[PDB]
Amino acid sequence: RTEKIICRDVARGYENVPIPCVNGVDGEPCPEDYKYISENCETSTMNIDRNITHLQHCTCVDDCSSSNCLCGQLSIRCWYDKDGRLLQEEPPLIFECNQACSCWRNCKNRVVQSGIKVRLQLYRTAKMGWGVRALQTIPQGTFICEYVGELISDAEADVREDDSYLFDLDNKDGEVYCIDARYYGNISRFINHLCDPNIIPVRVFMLHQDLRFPRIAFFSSRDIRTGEELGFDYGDRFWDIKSKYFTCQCGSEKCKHSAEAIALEQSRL
Amino acid sequence: IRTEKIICRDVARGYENVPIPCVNGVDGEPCPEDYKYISENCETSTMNIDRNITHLQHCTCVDDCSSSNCLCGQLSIRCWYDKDGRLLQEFNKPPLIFECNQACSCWRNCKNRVVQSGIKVRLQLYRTAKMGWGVRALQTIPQGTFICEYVGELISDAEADVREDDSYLFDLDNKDGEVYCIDARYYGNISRFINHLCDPNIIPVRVFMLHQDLRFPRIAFFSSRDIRTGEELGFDYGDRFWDIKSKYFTCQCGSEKCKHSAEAIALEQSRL
Ligand SMILES: CCCC[C@H](NC(=O)c1[nH]c2c(c1C)C(=O)CC(C)(C)C2)C(=O)Nc1ccccc1
Ligand SMILES: CCCC[C@H](NC(=O)c1[nH]c2c(c1C)C(=O)CC(C)(C)C2)C(=O)Nc1ccccc1
Ligand SMILES: Nc1ncnc2c1ncn2[C@@H]1O[C@H](C[C@@H](N)CC[C@H](N)C(=O)O)[C@@H](O)[C@H]1O
Ligand SMILES: Nc1ncnc2c1ncn2[C@@H]1O[C@H](C[C@@H](N)CC[C@H](N)C(=O)O)[C@@H](O)[C@H]1O
Ligand SMILES: [Cl-]
Ligand SMILES: [Zn+2]
Ligand SMILES: [Zn+2]
Ligand SMILES: [Zn+2]
Ligand SMILES: [Zn+2]
Ligand SMILES: [Zn+2]
Ligand SMILES: [Zn+2]
Ligand SMILES: [Zn+2]
Ligand SMILES: [Zn+2]
Repeated sequence: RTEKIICRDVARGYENVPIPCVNGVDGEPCPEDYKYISENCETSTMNIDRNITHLQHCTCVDDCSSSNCLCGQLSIRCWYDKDGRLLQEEPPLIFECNQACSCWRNCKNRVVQSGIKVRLQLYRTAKMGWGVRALQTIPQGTFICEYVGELISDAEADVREDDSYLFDLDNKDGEVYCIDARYYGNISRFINHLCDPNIIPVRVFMLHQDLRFPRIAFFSSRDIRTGEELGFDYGDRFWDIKSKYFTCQCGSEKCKHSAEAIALEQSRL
Repeated sequence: IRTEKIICRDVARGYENVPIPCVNGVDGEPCPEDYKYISENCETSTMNIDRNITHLQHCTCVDDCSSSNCLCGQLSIRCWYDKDGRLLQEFNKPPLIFECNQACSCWRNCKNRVVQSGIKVRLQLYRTAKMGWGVRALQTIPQGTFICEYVGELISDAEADVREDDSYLFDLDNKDGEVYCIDARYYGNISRFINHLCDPNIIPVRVFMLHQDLRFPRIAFFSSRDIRTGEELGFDYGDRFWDIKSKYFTCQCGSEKCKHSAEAIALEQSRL
């Protein structure tokens, strides 16, 4: 079977680079049951707090590479190196520089807000439907893409029927919100769960600091080779609900969510 | 004899598509720093802008949106872009632009994306002889070319009334309901330095892009004629401004048909 290119760019030119779609597995057409958006949307009143005087911000006159940058000090247990790659030492939290900072738009603390830089491809997997893979080598710590979708309350997320694209922001101070990528989403909605994952989600603040709405940035957790499928750990909560409908097909020797692994965890408990 | 110094390589700190340098060959005034440069409008208290994606009118085009079937063009009061991104000649020199948005089926590089694609001409902030800072062209700018947006702090009409300095206050002129302003005094972009000319060469146009909350048009400047390198950019601030301000200073634009100079004022006062 010939792997045919079925969309030159599922993002319709909204990302820094195209994201083409191919299918060398079956006859499934390019997915169109959703609306591709490159930034989060709302379908009810969220009214994100963008008040420029609510932004914590730095006074740096350099490129924000010094530990004196307030925005880097606000970042929790993570930092960017000279090449824009994320290092880590309570989940991490990135405060990037913003429009209130004295610094320039190309300072060293602007990785996620500068967008996709790696070449990605939407492709048909053997067993998991559509997936996303790298078309280049990707060093550990590189920004990949943002989890983009429809902002909704936890109460709204609880009542939605198709929860296969629901990302819980897990707010700890205030009410809990979610990103639902079912009806509106970007390339991240197609990233599958892997028990041997190679990317990690990290909460980030950029042009607003409304604590209801951290934005979700995926970074590679190791060097990724050309052609490798991207995947992250969806988490135990996801599988505790979805394993009633399907079990994990990642096929890894490390797999923790197969029928066999679930049965073995139930006997271990 | 004073020669020209470059005193800032980019007043926008890299936030625009191109740098906007500041020069002064007239006096010792330093690079203006009594404001915060922002490349897009801000709020200091919420305006509750309607950003619900389902409220957007949007098109179904999969070409470049150059056909008469594009709903977004049909909304626009076809004004109006040509294949080069310029306003048409017979464009009404009021106009309203509905650009394509994130709900449209077209690509981000369609023909109805001019203002949202940002500054493309080369501009310079420079010290004028008699009007403080001004903005001039560093290149030929054909008629109808997008120049820049009037960017600042979105405020209510009531808030605009209580503010001390109104020299950077732009009224959005909502003929319908609630009235809002863009105040570029504390937060603004390069447009806050564009002076009044009685022979203007740019015009403001109301535009909608990522939202269609009709209370909050964004203000886009387009050239109204071919502009040559070195010409100062200017629009007609309007009589409402001058009816108030002419008691405190008169127009220094130097036009042969200046309407707001001491000479013109003296003529109008004697006619009455
Ligand atoms: C589909 C997206 C991934 C599945 C989805 N995952 C998450 O929501 C999620 N939230 C967080 C993480 C993760 C993986 C983190 O790693 C850390 C954090 C601070 C960023 C918070 C999830 O559980 N859906 C879910 C839950 C219940 C029912 C149905 C679907
Ligand atoms: C300083 C910014 C330009 C001066 C300022 N101009 C405007 O507000 C303004 N509003 C509109 C226009 C203009 C020129 C239009 O051409 C058409 C429109 C639909 C875009 C609406 C204005 O009068 N300030 C003012 C008035 C009185 C006191 C203090 C300040
Ligand atoms: N490890 C996995 N094992 C089995 N199915 C998976 C796995 N990871 C993701 N999926 C499938 O993909 C859905 C999650 C989606 N966000 C991922 C994109 C999805 N593959 C698609 O074609 O749209 C899940 O509900 C599953 O149907
Ligand atoms: N035609 C003009 N004649 C005299 N003063 C002007 C004229 N146009 C603009 N100004 C001055 O500039 C102010 C408007 C500002 N938005 C323009 C930038 C201003 N020149 C500055 O240096 O900051 C007015 O309140 C005047 O002080
Ligand atoms: Cl320059
Ligand atoms: Zn800094
Ligand atoms: Zn910075
Ligand atoms: Zn900063
Ligand atoms: Zn697995
Ligand atoms: Zn169209
Ligand atoms: Zn459109
Ligand atoms: Zn379009
Ligand atoms: Zn004049």
